[PDB]
Amino acid sequence: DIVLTQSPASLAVSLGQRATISCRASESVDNYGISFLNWFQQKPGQPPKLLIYAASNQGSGVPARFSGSGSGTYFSLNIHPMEEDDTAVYFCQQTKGVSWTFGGGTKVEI
Amino acid sequence: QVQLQQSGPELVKLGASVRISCKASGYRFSYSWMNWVKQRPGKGLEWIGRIYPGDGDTKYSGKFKGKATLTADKSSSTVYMQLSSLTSEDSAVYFCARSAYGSEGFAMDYWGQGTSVT
Amino acid sequence: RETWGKKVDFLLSVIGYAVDLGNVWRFPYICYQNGGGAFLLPYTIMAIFGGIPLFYMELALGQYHRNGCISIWRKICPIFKGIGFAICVIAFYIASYYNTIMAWALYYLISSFTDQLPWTSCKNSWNTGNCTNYFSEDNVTWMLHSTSPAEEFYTRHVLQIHRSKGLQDLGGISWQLALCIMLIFTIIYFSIWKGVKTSGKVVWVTATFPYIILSILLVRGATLPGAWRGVLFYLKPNWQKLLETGVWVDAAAQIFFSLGPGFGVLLAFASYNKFNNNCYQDALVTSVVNCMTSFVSGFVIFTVLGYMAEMRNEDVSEVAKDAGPSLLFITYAEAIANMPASTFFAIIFFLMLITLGLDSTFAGLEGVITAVLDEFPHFWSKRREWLALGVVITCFLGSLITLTFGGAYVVKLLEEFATGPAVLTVALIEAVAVFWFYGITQFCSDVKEMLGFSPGWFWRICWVAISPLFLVFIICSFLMSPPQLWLFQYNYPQWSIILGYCIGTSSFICIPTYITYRLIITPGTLKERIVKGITPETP
Ligand SMILES: CC(C)CCC[C@@H](C)[C@@H]1CC[C@H]2[C@@H]3CC=C4C[C@@H](OC(=O)CCC(=O)O)CC[C@]4(C)[C@@H]3CC[C@@]21C
Ligand SMILES: CC(C)CCC[C@@H](C)[C@H]1CC[C@H]2[C@@H]3CC=C4C[C@@H](OC(=O)CCC(=O)O)CC[C@]4(C)[C@H]3CC[C@]12C
Ligand SMILES: CCCCCCCCCCCCO[C@@H]1O[C@H](CO)[C@@H](O[C@H]2O[C@H](CO)[C@@H](O)[C@H](O)[C@H]2O)[C@H](O)[C@H]1O
Ligand SMILES: *[C@@H]1O[C@H](CO)[C@@H](O[C@@H]2O[C@H](CO)[C@@H](O)[C@H](O)[C@H]2NC(C)=O)[C@H](O)[C@H]1NC(C)=O
Ligand SMILES: CN[C@@H](C)Cc1ccccc1
Ligand SMILES: [Cl-]
Ligand code: NA
Ligand code: NA
Repeated sequence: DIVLTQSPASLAVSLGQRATISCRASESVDNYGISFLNWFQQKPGQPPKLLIYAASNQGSGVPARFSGSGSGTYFSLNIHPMEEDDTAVYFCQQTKGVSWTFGGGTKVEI
Repeated sequence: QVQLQQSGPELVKLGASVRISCKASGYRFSYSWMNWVKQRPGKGLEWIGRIYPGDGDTKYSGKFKGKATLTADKSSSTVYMQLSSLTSEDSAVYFCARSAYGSEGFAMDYWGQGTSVT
Repeated sequence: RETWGKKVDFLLSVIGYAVDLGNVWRFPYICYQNGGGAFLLPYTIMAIFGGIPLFYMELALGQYHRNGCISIWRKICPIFKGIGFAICVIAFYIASYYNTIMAWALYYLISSFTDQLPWTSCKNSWNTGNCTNYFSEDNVTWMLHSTSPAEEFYTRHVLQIHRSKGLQDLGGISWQLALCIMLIFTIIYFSIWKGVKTSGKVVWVTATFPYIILSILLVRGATLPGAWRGVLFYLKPNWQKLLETGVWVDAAAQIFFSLGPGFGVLLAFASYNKFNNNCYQDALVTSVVNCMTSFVSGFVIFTVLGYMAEMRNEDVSEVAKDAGPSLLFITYAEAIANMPASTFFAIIFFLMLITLGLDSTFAGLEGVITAVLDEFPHFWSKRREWLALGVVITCFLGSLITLTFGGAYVVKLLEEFATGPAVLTVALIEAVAVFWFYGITQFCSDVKEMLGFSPGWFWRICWVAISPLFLVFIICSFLMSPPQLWLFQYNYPQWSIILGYCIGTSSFICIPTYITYRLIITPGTLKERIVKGITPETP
């Protein structure tokens, strides 16, 4: 099974600064030219919200500040310019063959 | 307009079962995966499994295959996820999301609301 | 000079060469395109007029001279030996595209070894578009941009054509298809490893299995509801369409490329035949067998098509939009997907496709190998196996470009070109040389001394009047029709139809090149130059 490690486990980014979230998978997720990885966002007391799908395309209700990148084994999500309402635990999830798993959770604060 | 309706909060005694519903609407119910997500209080997300209402096939992540059973009713557009022999370790909030197509990476574009199972 | 061994080997090899993998997806659809039930009369008329005589001429020329495809000209008309090089180039292109089609078929067969076929469902990773072209439904769900799940499996899992933007963007390579084509080429090499004895011994197996499979498919699809409308529309005559010359051109070209002369294959097979062998019975039996096999294949294909069309509760002729090899891998994939016995029928059908392709590949590669061997008699000690390995390597190199993710474009290009007015031109030049420079009287005398009786006046007038004229007419009709290829949601640009023209010309250009070479190699005036060029040289 593919195991995803999230680094850093907790981030402290000031307002206006650029945040960096990294997700590393045990194996490769590309199957037919599409990176089977997605980025989520979960505020406390709120359901998770999709941000980036296919590791490069943003969702319908996602601002242009959220940008996802990474192909193969290493993926990175960058938020710029970060605002106050980004204080949520981000997640990275793979959609490979059989078993799907989430990341570890990056607690971005401030 | 895609809307997913989930069951309300439930309380289960130690040594009983539960049946969590998920009423999806606003899209082709038979042409989209239904994925259940477990989230312990204060912990990260945990994938439970998936089901395709078109064929009825179900997939799981880990040991949840021997405990969680996924069913789907096409006529009522409801997805069930049964838990057998619940204990204190499963006192979490279970979410229900619908996956996207292939090139979308099976994205969980639409989520439910989560049921606070005790 | 080795022989065929048993007489059955030659007949089986010729029959296997005749049963092409192309006609198992082309012939019924194109019969539906022109006339249908009324297409048989022009088909048989053009057969009798031009296809059977060419088959007979190729068999007789191969048997009489006991040579390949480059030395029979030295024995007949040395000035036209470039037909051998043209045949070699045509065989190279044909091997490339035909073997990547084989790789697709082998990948399908490998994926067919599951209890649940992967193309039945639309829940897979490669199913990202629409899934509205289902079967066994009663609701009304149909949009103009829908895509069948089998189409998604073909174009996004096996071909993976969604990762390419066309012929201008050939990125990536499929390793699974690479392994499949590696296994196929290894089988081909091991079959043509030593010579024609092993080739016939394996043709004994790979040429009879397709007939059993076709019989099974026909008698199991006959017990399927809705086949009546399919067979009716297959056998619904439209005599009004027969007035235009297009149907005649189509029938003549179809029979020509079903019998398949001018590929240098029949000459190699007949070279291994004894002098006292009877070419008449073999030629007639092979032609009748090929025609009956085409009819049976069309019958079963239209039976399946009508069954699924009645299942869909929609009008017929709206499902034949998939032309070429896509017809099989989509329509039949869906058909066996809905059939009770899915894995068995899928495995059997794809094995039959593999055997159909295998017969043709063995035939063509052995023909080119014999052509090379006979051209260089000093290469008969151990050059057989090494030459087979080199030919296999060259064919692999040619198919490497077609092996890419977007290679289906170049495959459909090499299928519609180098198989048009190129083999037709080669066969026309062959017939013209044999019946104008070698002499019809000399050829008739040779055949009379071969069998014991000279061919009747029917052949003696047809070979000189109809077949060259009919081939010229086909070439003229084809040259006047601009080509516009159309794959899945891709229109070929202007440069594609020029690259295809160049590919087709590259094979044909060998004959004028050798004509000029032999004209200028010997000094003298032009008149006696062409005098000695036409006249052969005694051994
Ligand atoms: C359901 C339909 C489509 C079946 C196909 C009709 C059969 C007549 C086919 C066509 C070619 C036939 C083959 C043509 C050559 C003959 C030679 C024959 O060998 C002989 O004993 C005589 C040969 C000789 O002495 O010249 C054995 C059967 C065989 C291989 C075959 C018999 C059955 C075949 C495959
Ligand atoms: C599917 C049905 C409705 C169509 C009919 C099928 C057969 C009855 C037809 C189709 C092709 C015809 C054949 C086409 C080739 C000719 C060559 C011909 O050869 C000769 O003897 C003529 C040479 C000469 O002696 O001058 C013998 C009849 C034959 C086999 C024909 C016999 C009758 C055939 C098999
Ligand atoms: C004389 C020397 C010639 C040197 C080479 C010249 C090559 C010229 C470029 C290729 C010419 C067109 O190539 C040829 O086009 C014809 C129609 O025109 C295609 O023909 C296609 O449509 C016709 C109907 O018109 C069908 O009957 C046929 O079954 C189908 O394949 C052939 O599949 C293709 O082989
Ligand atoms: C059904 O297929 C059609 C095309 O065959 C899809 O329509 C295109 O989808 C792509 C996907 O990004 C868009 O870029 C195009 O703009 C669409 N075409 C048009 C005319 O709008 C369609 O999305 C498919 N249906 C799905 C995926 O549900
Ligand atoms: C009858 N099928 C041939 C016309 C096509 C072919 C020729 C040579 C080799 C392979 C395939
Ligand atoms: Cl045919
Ligand atoms: Na044929
Ligand atoms: Na064959």
